[PDB]
Amino acid sequence: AHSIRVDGDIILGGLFPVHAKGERGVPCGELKKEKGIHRLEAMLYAIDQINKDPDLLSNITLGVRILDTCSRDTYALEQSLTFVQKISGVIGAAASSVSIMVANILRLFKIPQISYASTAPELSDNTRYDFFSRVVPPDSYQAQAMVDIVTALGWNYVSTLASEGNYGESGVEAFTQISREIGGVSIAQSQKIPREPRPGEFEKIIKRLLETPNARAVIMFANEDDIRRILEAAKKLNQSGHFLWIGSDSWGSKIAPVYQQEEIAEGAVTILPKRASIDGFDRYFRSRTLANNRRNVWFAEFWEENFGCKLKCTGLERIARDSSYEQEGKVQFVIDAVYSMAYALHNMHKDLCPGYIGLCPRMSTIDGKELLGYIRAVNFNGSAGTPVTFNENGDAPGRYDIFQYQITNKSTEYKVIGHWTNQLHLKVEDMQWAHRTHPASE
Amino acid sequence: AHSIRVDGDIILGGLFPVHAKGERGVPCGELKKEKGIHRLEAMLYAIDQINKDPDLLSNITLGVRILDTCSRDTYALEQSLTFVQKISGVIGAAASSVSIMVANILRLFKIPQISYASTAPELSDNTRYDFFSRVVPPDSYQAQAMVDIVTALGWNYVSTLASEGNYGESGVEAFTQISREIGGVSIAQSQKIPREPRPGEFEKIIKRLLETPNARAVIMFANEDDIRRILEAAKKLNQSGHFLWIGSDSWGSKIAPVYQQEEIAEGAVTILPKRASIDGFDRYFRSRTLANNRRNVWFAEFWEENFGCKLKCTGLERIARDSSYEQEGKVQFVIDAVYSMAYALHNMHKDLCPGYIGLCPRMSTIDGKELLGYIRAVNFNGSAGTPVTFNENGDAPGRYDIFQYQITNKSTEYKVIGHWTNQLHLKVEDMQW
Ligand SMILES: *[C@@H]1O[C@H](CO)[C@@H](O)[C@H](O)[C@H]1NC(C)=O
Ligand SMILES: *[C@@H]1O[C@H](CO)[C@@H](O)[C@H](O)[C@H]1NC(C)=O
Ligand SMILES: N[C@@H](CCP(=O)(O)O)C(=O)O
Ligand SMILES: N[C@@H](CCP(=O)(O)O)C(=O)O
Repeated sequence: AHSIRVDGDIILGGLFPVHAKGERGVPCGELKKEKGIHRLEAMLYAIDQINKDPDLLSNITLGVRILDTCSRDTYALEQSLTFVQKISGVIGAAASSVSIMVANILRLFKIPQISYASTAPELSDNTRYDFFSRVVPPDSYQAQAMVDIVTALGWNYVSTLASEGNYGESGVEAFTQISREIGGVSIAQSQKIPREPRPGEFEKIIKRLLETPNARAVIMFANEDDIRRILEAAKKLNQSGHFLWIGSDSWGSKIAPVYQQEEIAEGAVTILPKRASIDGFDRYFRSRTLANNRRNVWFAEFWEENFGCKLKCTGLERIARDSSYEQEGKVQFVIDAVYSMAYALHNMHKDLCPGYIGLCPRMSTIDGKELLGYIRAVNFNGSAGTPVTFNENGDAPGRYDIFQYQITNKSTEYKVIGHWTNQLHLKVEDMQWAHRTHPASE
Repeated sequence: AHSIRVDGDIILGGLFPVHAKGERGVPCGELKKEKGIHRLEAMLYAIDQINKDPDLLSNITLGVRILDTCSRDTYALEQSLTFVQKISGVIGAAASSVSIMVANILRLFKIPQISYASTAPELSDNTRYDFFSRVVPPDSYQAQAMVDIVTALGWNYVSTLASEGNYGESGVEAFTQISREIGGVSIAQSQKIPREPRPGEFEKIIKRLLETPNARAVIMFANEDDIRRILEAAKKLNQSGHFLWIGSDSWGSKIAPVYQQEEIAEGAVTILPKRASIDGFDRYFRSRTLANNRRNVWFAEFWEENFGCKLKCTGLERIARDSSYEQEGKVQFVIDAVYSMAYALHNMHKDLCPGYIGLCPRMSTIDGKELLGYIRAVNFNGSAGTPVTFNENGDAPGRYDIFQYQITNKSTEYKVIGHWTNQLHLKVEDMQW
């Protein structure tokens, strides 16, 4: 079976992009190490810590039903059909278009949903997505953050690039609407990366962006696989230093789009929601091996991809020791999403079963509308010490960290250059730039 | 029951916007006479004709299951779940955003879909919507036709108006893409009508269009209810001779957006896919009464809306005789969608059942992938006499009729001023201002 299934008292659903979308038609392709495995194992980590915890859900064990989405909303729709036939809540998904398609069918069967990565403004709708919630802020605030950064840098002439789907198109739309409403920020052109990219499509996009030579700055709402190929095409056409990249949360502080393409990505300003690196997950993930992690059905494929061998592999390899490892940026949000579900179940248990230590007969079948009420009313400190809470729409506060990709001597890092919390707090003095030429006649 | 269920050998699904979307938290609202009932009854008419026909599907009766979409895609998704868990094929829907959501769930259970009104270019994609087909052409040709009409009339400065959803936004996007490449057409502003509009919204939209008074021409990709309220606000602010209206297929030759607002809609150039009025349906629909049409569950509500009475109503009222009636513009496409399904089942019957006059043991279960091939390869003269065919993508050819709303003395009509078949053919001599 191509699924992770662990039995418990209350079973929680899981949607993760373990594999990236295949090239042209093919549903599933290459494995996602950071975006897939790191986040998937973070849910398993959280559940293990909750079941261990004597205070949170005493004498109660959470179940597991993790399914692969293959970076496709169409593929995730038929996978989400297995949730409805027992599943009490769903953690996920990653991409907004994927979360939207699943939320359309979960609301009819009244199953609460908490996402860890989906940021599309449409998901804030309390009528169309009444059972949807998220521990990440909507793109309404991220677009405003990117407007402020562009204003501070004085780049009044910008181009926009987006991946086909809700996140890319409506994220850029949010940036465009703010530009038209207030300020002197003007948009040169809006390009869209197709969902099924043709051979040589990425080379054509770069050439299309060169049709406005004055527009050096590019606002980018694209997935990590698209960013890598955009930067690859920019290197292929010798456009080093020309484009000034502005990346959203899908870019973040990720190693995937910049791997082996460090020089072309220099000086790129990136956005990511307020998060911290969790030491607890790092200790757990490093201890995971081929021998002890049979629970993860995709871990064998991960082993082959992480160390670069065929199952050639000794089995005595260790993560972070034999290969490069850094915790994925949204690992915190996966853990905080599971805890938000757990605390809500704990709070519902206190009202329905006031005496019994464990699952009582009154809490035999979990009501979807009732559980959702406890999710929205929950208030606790997360896995990083940061408070986790939901508003009237079921969204997280608009809090962001701003990074810049910098190269010094030989080392590369995403240096924290500022943060956006209701208003901008950018340090221009700490920003570094690469050396440049395209003449204009307009 | 809130649906029409007629049992047969092969059951066909139907999705029709009987009611419009509600105002507040309400899902279903006002009953649409033309867009809803006329088209719904056209499917029932088509099925009645096929069952009567001794040549097409001999000794085989087609069943039907028609559901209400209530103009909402989220409501239509709930209804479309009753088709799955037997349905061999689904006919519908009208709106593109509705058809898209339905096509997402039908492909998983391999149920072929033929639409009569949905024109969004996204639906042409063979990877995303592999089981979707349509007897109407995509908006990519309709947007090009609009650019040609705008260029020929000498309207270099234009404004765009779109209803929230796949049809409005992608229809305007396609227009903008062609206008961005060409030099003869330039866009002043792009307005978007909200899906859930607040009070006083339509008057604000008109005021925003008046911010650029040189842009008199307005290209509209809006639904029946949205066009009406746009024209209502324009009449309210006395903007009669100022605006020049360009209407898409959702405007067409319909009377619903222009009812009691004839003066404001004068000289409006509208487009519609090539169609003809069918005499066979008109004879059928005029004979439909409260007494004989118990089949249609919404017909009692339609009767109150059509004649303006309460069940006040005598029952002796007659359609066309007592109330103003004209066949809806897309009635042909509904009928041709059913015949496309019928001929495909007829051609599959010939290959699977050698010489049987009826269902053979091999025709026990209808394979969706196999039926899809017979739908795409179908070739027949339709209900209007015009040929019905599908291409590699599953689309009809980009053939359109161009109309203009003209007023003479007291009479009002949508006069044919030209047609678009890959190239523009506009008759300037038949236009009035
Ligand atoms: C936990 O639950 C089990 C089974 O219901 C029961 O036997 C046990 O006594 C419980 N333990 C505690 C500490 O309440
Ligand atoms: C129609 O089908 C029925 C039942 O299978 C059969 O009895 C009858 O002979 C058929 N009619 C003709 C004209 O073949
Ligand atoms: N907000 C993004 C997901 C961020 P990721 O690429 O998973 O790191 C989306 O909704 O598509
Ligand atoms: N082409 C339109 C439908 C036209 P109608 O308003 O049903 O007459 C759409 O795709 O939404």
